[PDB]
Amino acid sequence: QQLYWSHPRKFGQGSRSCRVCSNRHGLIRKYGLNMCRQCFRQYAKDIGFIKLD
Amino acid sequence: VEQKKKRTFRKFTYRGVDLDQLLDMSYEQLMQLYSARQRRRLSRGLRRKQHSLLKRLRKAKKEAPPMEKPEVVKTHLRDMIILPEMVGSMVGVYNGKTFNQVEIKPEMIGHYLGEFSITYKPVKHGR
Amino acid sequence: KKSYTTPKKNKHKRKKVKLAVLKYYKVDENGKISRLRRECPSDECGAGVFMASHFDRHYCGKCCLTYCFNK
Amino acid sequence: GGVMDVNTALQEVLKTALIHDGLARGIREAAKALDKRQAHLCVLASNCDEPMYVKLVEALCAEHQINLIKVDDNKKLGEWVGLCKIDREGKPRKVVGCSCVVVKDYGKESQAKDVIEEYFKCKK
Amino acid sequence: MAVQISKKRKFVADGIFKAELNEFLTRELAEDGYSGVEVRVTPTRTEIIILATRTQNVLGEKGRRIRELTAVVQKRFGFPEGSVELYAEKVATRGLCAIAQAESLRYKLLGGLA
Amino acid sequence: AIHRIRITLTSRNVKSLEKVCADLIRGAKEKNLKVKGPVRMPTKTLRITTRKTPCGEGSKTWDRFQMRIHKRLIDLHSPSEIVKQITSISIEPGVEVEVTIADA
Amino acid sequence: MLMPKKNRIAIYELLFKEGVMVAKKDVHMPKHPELADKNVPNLHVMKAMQSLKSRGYVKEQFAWRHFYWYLTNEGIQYLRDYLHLPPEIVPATLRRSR
Amino acid sequence: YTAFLGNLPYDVTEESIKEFFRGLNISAVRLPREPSNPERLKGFGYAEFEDLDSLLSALSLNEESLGNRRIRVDVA
RNA sequence: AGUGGAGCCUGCGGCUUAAUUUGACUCAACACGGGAAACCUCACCCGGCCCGGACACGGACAGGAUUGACAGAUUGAUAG
Repeated sequence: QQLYWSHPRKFGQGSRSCRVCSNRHGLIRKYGLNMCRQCFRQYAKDIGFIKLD
Repeated sequence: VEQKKKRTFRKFTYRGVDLDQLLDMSYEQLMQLYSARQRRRLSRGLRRKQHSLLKRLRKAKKEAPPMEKPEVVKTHLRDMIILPEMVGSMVGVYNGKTFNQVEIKPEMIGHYLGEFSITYKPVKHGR
Repeated sequence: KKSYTTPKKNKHKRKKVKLAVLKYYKVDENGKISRLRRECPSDECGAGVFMASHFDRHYCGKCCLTYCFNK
Repeated sequence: GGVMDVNTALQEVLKTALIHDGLARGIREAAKALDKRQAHLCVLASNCDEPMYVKLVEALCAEHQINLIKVDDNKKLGEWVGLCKIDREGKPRKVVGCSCVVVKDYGKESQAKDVIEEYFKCKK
Repeated sequence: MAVQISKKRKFVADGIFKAELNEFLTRELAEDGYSGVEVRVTPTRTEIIILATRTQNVLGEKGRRIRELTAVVQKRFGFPEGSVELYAEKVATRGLCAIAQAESLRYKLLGGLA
Repeated sequence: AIHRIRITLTSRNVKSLEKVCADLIRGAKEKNLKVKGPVRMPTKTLRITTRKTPCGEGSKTWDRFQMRIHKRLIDLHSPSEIVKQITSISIEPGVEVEVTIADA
Repeated sequence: MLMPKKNRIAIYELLFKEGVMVAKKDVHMPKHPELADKNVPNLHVMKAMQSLKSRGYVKEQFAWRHFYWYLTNEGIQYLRDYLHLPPEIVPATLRRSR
Repeated sequence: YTAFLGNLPYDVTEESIKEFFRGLNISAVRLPREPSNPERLKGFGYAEFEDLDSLLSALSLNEESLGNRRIRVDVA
């Protein structure tokens, strides 16, 4: 008999998480990433970003 | 445990509105009148669905005889600035561990309930 | 382990111990039903539904939290 | 059409209308149903405990398309309705009564829903 | 470009479809000896071409599995009907296909051999 | 009648972008359109700064990935239908080619 | 577990006639995709399927906080019998001859 | 154009396909079989063709079983 | 060119806290885990719903298992 299992979460770092896991502290939002900074390190090959210098 | 010329030797305006007139006022006026932090609480917070507690605030004030304070009105919220209809209630203010019951007076108008309830020590170190 | 635990008694559920659900019509020779503890008309209501005659609040159960007579 | 037996078609009508979810199984759904013309069949039992429960349904029956056939054994009718998944030792939902029900909306085709609907026009 | 996502965002968003597809078909098409995918942008057709060393499990029987292998890809990842047309790819060499080999060695190490 | 059609080319692979831009300029003159040429719009360097060390006790190791997209447009004073007809065919992979009715 | 074999059969049939079922997991979510139980957190879209899954009959694949029920040949035969439909329906897993 | 296969049943290739998938001539097809002595039923090989008069049969003669294998004529 | 000194910042030790969540300890813990967290989050504390016991088996059970709620008691929550 649920009434409350959620709260409006649009604000700050208490609102979102990673996309393959749940994580805070470095959720990069730029250009539609929605990844935490640590899981995406494993995933950087399929995208097209690269480090040559 | 009620309005002006009682629990107030600290007289005229707390922020720009006299508590003597304010207890004859409504708080829909007070958010308009010289209460910017309360205004951001009463216009943007805007009667923030604590109504069952707000009923209980007016229930326990009604259920207790008016020459005495209300029985118990506990809140979890501590972000509540005292309204002129609130004045008189013995409001249990929760600090995340404990409910702190505060009778709220003409002087305390404009102050949050987390300003009378504490979440923090007057820090000791063996001090 | 933060602070929250609880016991349970069907505090986790509800039973409302016996639930005296509709059995209630004054039955004459067959066939005619008579109104016992007030019949409620609504569109969410069906055509047999009754009220929690909880007097001064007469709560129709097929109504959600409403239609309560105060007489 | 067809020439099937009435009670074993009263079995499958209670089986199909259970599948139709709207076999008003028990008096609460029934008094909500049999006070409506959604009710198109009402197979009663004669072995209902406190057979004013029969009369309760009989008082509900005579309005909104009167339907009065009477079988025995609520537990058979409860099996005919379907709560018990018959072929076991026992069930999570094993054999208990559905004493009087209301078949809203026969809802299917031939003999098993057609014989008694012929018969409930032949009886009524 | 107006009014879509940015051209900066678009070439970001191109690999985002690539990563979630390859991770998922690592989880399921490893039974094919998962060498990878090949999503070919063709007109009116998303030519997905499944690189594998056992392409006898991509259709199932009579194209059975493709109509649920596409129905994962075509329905979840935004494709209309007739767009995701599945294609096999039985790669010619497999000993130059370490992805399928560390797959296949895992059929000898986790699968069981000394 | 002619219709000045922009052919915007966006890619991240330059020599893939160059081999398709060679196809568009020649094929517009192979079957006659305007031929105008590669108006080299500047590349966009998408640089993102990341942590190289997760659970980063030790040394602050910063890692930056860049991704370079490459824009150019080809405005063609040429009849509207057969601008997009000759160009947009026969190039499926690798390079986005955007023929454009605008700049009319 | 609530929500009976009317809302469960909305999830049961929708797996069967397609060949695939999709859903999402979050507590601040509420909705699942594909004609679902209509703004609910991760339950009966999944829990009717989880009931069927722990009996077999389906392969619930998973990737990126998202579930991929794979209609196996037993659930092709099961929900054939469960919906009392005639024993060949071609449940949109057989339609193309490749 | 080749029809790559993961198995290819008993009419495998190497003058088992010179009259079965098509009628028009081919260059050469590798199979892992030594297709004269064992008469072994095995498929891990391929099928190379010229694609002039070969496409009409094998896309209706895919998905099949001459023995107990499954011909995947996916053309590329 | 400074730091350390100064004020303050942040991180940490320590203490303190009901909680001051946790990772780390020369280089290779220490304005470090883009760690600018209000509550939300949150780990932590102090409290509450709810079950996510799905399924294999079995029992309650259509007379009501369960649901829903008036309104009251309750409570941070008239949150059946």
